[PDB]
Amino acid sequence: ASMERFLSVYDEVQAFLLDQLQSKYEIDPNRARYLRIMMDTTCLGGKYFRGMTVVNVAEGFLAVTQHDEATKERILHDACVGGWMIEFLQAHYLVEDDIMDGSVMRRGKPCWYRFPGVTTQCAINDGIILKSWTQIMAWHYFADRPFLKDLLCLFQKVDYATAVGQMYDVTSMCDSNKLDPEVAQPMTTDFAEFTPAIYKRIVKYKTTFYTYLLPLVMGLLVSEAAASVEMNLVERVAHLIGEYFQVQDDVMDCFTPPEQLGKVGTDIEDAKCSWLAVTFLGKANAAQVAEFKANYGEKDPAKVAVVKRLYSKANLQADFAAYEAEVVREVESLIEQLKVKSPTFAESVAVVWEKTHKR
Amino acid sequence: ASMERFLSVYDEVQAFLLDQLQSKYEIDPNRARYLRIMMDTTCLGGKYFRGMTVVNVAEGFLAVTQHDEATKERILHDACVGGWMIEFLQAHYLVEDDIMDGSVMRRGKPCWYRFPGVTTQCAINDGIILKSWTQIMAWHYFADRPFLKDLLCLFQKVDYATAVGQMYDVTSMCDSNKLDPEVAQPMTTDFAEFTPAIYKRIVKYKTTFYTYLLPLVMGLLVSEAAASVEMNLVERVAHLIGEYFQVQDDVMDCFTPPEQLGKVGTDIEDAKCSWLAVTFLGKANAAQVAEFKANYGEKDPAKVAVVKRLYSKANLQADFAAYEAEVVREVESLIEQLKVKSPTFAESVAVVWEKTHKR
Ligand SMILES: [Zn+2]
Ligand SMILES: [Zn+2]
Ligand SMILES: [Zn+2]
Ligand SMILES: [Zn+2]
Repeated sequence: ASMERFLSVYDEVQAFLLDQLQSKYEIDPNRARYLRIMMDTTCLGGKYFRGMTVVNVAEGFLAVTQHDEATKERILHDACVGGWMIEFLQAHYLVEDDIMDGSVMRRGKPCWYRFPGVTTQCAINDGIILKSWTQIMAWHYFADRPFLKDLLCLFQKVDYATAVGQMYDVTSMCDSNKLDPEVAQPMTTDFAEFTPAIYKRIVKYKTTFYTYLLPLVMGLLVSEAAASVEMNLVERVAHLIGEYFQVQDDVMDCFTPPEQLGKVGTDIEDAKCSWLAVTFLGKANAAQVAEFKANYGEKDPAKVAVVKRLYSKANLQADFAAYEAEVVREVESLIEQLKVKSPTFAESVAVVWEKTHKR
Repeated sequence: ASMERFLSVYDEVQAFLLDQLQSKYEIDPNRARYLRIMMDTTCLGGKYFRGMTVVNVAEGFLAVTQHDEATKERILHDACVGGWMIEFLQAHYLVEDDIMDGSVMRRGKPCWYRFPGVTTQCAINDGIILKSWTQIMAWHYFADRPFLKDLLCLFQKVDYATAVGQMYDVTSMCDSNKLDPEVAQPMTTDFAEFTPAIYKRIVKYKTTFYTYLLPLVMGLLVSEAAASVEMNLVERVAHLIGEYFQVQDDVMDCFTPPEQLGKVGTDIEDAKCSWLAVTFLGKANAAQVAEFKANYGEKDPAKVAVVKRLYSKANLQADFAAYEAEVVREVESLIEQLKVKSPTFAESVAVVWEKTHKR
């Protein structure tokens, strides 16, 4: 099974990385144990959606391409290693973002930096190591692969887009004209930058490149199948599915219970440019806008409750259903376009969409 | 002149990175200005020793190798770009280490995260971007170069060694047998791990790979001159010069005035495994060891003054002069060995040593 193979490769990559630290980096057993626990705590426990997408894409191509059995195993092992590069990249982001945001919980457990024997002093460097491990994996497992350069160059571009998206995300509540390293950043009072286009820019860079584009293209690269798809369609369909995925997450941060969500949602307190805030501002009357301005971006629970009450009374379920119906049309249109060059890849995209649409 | 060329390339790399953010990453002018100021503040103001080493190594080879003028300019431009990759890598380290350590000053100015309009929330991601910029430079400027893969693989290995060295450094005051993510880390009471071999391990990984090995090998790679030197000698001479460089820094942290140093030294308060602490423990009597244990790793200025008094009374200048005389013998021995295959490269190493020995 796909999952069973994916998790087995985790054991092999972990053993490789820790054994190399022993043989080449003069690590002592206690520090190797610290790093093993750090890797398990930060990389495991999620659904592995991103990593599994590489595996699923590669499985789609194996079903229709002639290969020796040893080659089928090599491609699947490459898809698992590539999937783990993305999961470790995500682990790097989550560790650093939780420190950046002062987050309390992640995957129902404390954020890594909050573990007693970790602290921010270690955790920032642990997050750096998680990303360095992605490059050590690539150079070791893909040393002789024809796709090595394309995969490293794609991974680098996606990682950079993600860091730019993090900048767009954490500065989304400030007025662009007031950004200045020398001056403490006040929260916007006009919310003029809470628009659908600005929100789409945040999401495109902060989430879509590493969550959808990267696993899909990595699946194509380990399959030596990129010159079989129209890359502009892959980009357009990744950015559409990714935006939809983030809109679902934005809704959950506010309305999904803390136990089911795994963390207490703070987008309102943090004054984030969320789908709820943008969509609310896209339909509110003057009085509702004024009430939103007087309560948004404050830690005070009474003001948070006012914002949640404005969202609930604003019937945002109607806007969400209208957005969803539109995304369904556009995603189906793009899947259809993907069938011209590759019905196999289009089917993999259909599965990725189905898995996103239902969660 | 070498410096004039190096700084001119900074302008070109900066323009390239910011223009690409505009044309490909949908950046707005205010965020591009934030990032320009972040790049200038974190990358400029130092001596550019690491970056200049790549340039100097490449200049050494140009003096003895036949090339068209356009090729000489291309090699020098490649050496400057490669030098800037190392300076930006250092900038990434300094930004994250200052956050990790809660440092106040850097290069006589506040640490980046302390700027009013930055904050840790942005600065951790700014440090990530600085390292991502090193990869964007490499893929853009060296796209068609024969040395691209060797340079990227070397850079990745050095960066990973550095992050491992940071882990060794920040955990150097804890007992290895007590490292555990679940348990808050107490400072050692026995100081059994304050040994010359353990100190050499910290320094080798945290400093020597990125400060000496990387600039020397990058100089060889942009010169297409690696298969002209014995790589085991380059590694041995980089780790010797690097260790000497770090011992000088350790002495300065304690005895160099805060104004000349640029920051208030805190190695004693931080209980760092410094050359002074290891060397002191290598010659102290039982009473002196007991006094050191009762005062080391405490923020209290009276206890700090006791440790400084123990160091001053311990005549560590004698140990330093004996260490220096030994390093002089060994570095000269390695330079001599380097002349068998390349008198040109040995001369570049002699210059690197001279520049380290005098500062
Ligand atoms: Zn965040
Ligand atoms: Zn969220
Ligand atoms: Zn440090
Ligand atoms: Zn120091």
